[PDB]
Amino acid sequence: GKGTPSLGKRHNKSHTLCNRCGRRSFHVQKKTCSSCGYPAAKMRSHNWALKAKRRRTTGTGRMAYLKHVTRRFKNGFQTGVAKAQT
Amino acid sequence: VAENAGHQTSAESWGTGRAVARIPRVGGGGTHRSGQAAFGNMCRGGRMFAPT
Amino acid sequence: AGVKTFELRTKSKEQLESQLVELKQELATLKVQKLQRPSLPRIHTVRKNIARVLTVINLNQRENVRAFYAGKKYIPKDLRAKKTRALRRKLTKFEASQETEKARKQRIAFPQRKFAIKA
Amino acid sequence: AMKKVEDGNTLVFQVDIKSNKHQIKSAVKELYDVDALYVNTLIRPNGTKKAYIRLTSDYDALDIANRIGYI
Amino acid sequence: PSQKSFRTKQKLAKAQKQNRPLPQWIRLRTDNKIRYNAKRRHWRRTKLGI
Amino acid sequence: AISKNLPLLNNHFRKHWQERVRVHFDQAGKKASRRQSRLRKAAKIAPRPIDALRPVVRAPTVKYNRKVRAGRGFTLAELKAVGIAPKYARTIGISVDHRR
RNA sequence: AAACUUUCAACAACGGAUCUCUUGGUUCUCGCAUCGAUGAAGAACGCAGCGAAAUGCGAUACGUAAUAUGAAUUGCAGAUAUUCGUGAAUCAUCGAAUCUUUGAACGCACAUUGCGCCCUCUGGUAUUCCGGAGGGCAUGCCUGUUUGAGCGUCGUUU
RNA sequence: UGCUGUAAAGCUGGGUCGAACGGCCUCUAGUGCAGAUCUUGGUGGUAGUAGCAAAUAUUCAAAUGAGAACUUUGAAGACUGAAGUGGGGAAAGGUUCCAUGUCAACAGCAGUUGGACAUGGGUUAGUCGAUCCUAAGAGAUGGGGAAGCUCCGUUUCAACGUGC
RNA sequence: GCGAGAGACCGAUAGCGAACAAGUACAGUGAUGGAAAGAUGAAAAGAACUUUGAAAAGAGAGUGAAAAAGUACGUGAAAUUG
RNA sequence: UUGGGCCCGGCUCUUGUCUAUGUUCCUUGGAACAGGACGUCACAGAGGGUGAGAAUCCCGUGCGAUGAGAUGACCCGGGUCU
Ligand SMILES: [Zn+2]
Repeated sequence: GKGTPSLGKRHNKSHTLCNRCGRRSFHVQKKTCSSCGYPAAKMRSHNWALKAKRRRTTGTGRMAYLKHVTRRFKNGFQTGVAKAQT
Repeated sequence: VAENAGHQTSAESWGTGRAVARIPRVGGGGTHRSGQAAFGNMCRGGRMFAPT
Repeated sequence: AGVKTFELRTKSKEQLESQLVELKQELATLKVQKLQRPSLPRIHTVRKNIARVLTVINLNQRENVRAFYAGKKYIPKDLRAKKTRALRRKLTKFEASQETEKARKQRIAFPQRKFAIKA
Repeated sequence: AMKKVEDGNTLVFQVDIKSNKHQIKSAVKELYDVDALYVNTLIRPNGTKKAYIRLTSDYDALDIANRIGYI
Repeated sequence: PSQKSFRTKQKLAKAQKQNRPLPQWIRLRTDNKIRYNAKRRHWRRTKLGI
Repeated sequence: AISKNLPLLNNHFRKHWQERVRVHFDQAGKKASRRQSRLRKAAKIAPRPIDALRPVVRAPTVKYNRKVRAGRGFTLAELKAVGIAPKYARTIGISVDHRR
């Protein structure tokens, strides 16, 4: 009865949604995310999982602030406003 | 070619006794890639013989 | 295309807040009519008008704070330069150009000469 | 929703998800100059908040609905 | 269950709104390639994993 | 593994050598950029020469006694003999070596 | 002899090879140095006149300002939209802003949209209770300020 | 349709087709398949075959509909037989709920029916739960280890009240 | 990372896993695993209308250079089949 | 032998604007961007688009010219004030 009968007793989630990465890897009893390592300050990442770095890294989200650093750098980090031509 | 082309898989040979060739195969389930051959120059999606 | 931003910049605090209230009741009235039209493109115009009046109110209040803090040693951090974290930690021009009196005497005593050869 | 405006003297509004019954009661007073007997709220299956606002007997909810303009 | 958290119920609201057919006026746009919504989900077939 | 009358070889390729293969595809590009850097440096300070005057010294070891080559800088005694201070000499295109 | 089986050809199927393309990939070279507590990278949830996704954005939500430019957008619809012009469209440019809930993530807590406390204003007959608005309260370390502790200790007076 | 070559193959008639391609002198290589229980994709014979046989059991009529063994209604015959095939809940699911429309796919026959498909609607709390308490336990701080990721410890060798 | 220029490179089973709403769909409690999928036509001109059918469709017709291009879309091999 | 501050230039970087010559005739074709004839420009016969292989139809290419913004104790040339 270790197959089909035992598979009927699965109604207790070991993991729930993580607050940092939202992935359902937050171990309830350990209070740790198996994916991002939350609540540790650093993000969980390993050099033996290079494909895992691809899945969650810079560029996989919005880059809502790094989008524009190149364009601000190219203008010398301007302060002020543009002047209307005469 | 890319140094890792055809080698971005965790494929493992099923061994003998399962009526299939001993080529490494993709693990897991739920996708059609699962159980498919990998790493071989004869395999679709493997790396070429003697990559350039 | 709604209100003109240069006309808004010539108004006082009371006139801008008064127009914001009028725009919000217009948007509220449109959302009631949207229940029956139901396609009502004018909602887009009023929504961007609210954004403009809110923008002009915010900008006007920000030069007032800028004028208050002009020349002061300490100003709010949102009115400071926002280059990068690293560029803010960098030495200022005055600090970077600091020099010991020993080093200033040697620089002055032996400047790089300008010369040529074959004469 | 319109059966409540007529029978139960109740106005039904979509409301911001972050607002509570104290803020909803104030808002209808400021927007429509009407006193709420109570505010019953509800978060809908689509993720928006619905408020059942019953007015005191001083106000006729059907008259208020016409004034807003959806009946 | 009937007893659910707000965070759970908020994920179930988004899952309902993403489970709609393609609006038909989108197929008339120029250089349009989407013929149907390819991310449909039936409750009995594929589970949300929430 | 050892067959025929052949020389015995020492091919040191038992480590992960292929991760440390430097192929100089950029030889011509580096030549050109090096020339451009050299032009920019020259045009910055013209007509002042780009090269400091270097001494002439004997190459060390019994194998290179016969040869003589450019040193690093003129000694303090040599500059003393021509009446130039080392601090001053460094500013008129003369190289100094306190060690020789 | 039919039927049936097999072979071949024509046409029709099944299937997607072949050929030809290619806003993709791969490799080489050249140039540059710019993330974050002034809150990053990432996550969640939202936002369009009619949108599920992708893309963009944040309750100012497929965007606001500004500069430039100069008549579109377009699948349909529609101006309390525009045309010898402060003027259509435009992530063209971009220097001003907005930037939900979070996240190193900072009042405490978090499988909870849980629970405080301080300041100013405001509503309810209120320094104390209840409600609302705005502004605040993390840790280590440095410099300084103030208030202190210790017969650690100096001076003086019985 | 034939011709040439021992051959690998080359050329050609007819049909189809629609945007590039070849001969020769050389260069170059990811260059020739029948096999590898080869790889991926596709297709057969088997074969209209095995089979679609547990849970007592269905029938008549009318309505609807193009179409009714299977939908609806009526009449009957039955069963579960209160440790139920009844009426609720916890976990888990997540809109499957309800109305209207609806049958391409799915419901291994069928289908006018459906937990399917499409469009809408729907969950109202001072008193029911959560929220609060502590349980086994988990775990910051002061400290002590550890190169470090971090480990120990839970008032602990602490000047510990955001006191009333 | 940002910005460029290239190649005796690959040409959709190749080249990155991804030329496409690709780290997507989907699987797994989890760490992780991880596809398939490009091509009508110059232009939708994406077949008005009549007729048979409950309908899907079919037959006429129509557009087009071509329907021996009808979205089950260039060409359309073989296995297999009428 | 010799200090410091500004103002205009140059250099460096970014960016705006501006530029030669057929769409002449015949044939095929749905379309000429194909073939033929006559040409033109070329410091431009790179590349792309447009109904088929387009220097000459369009964008560009080549040649330069001319504005705007920046930037630099630690680049130089002039001024100018101490
Ligand atoms: Zn996580």
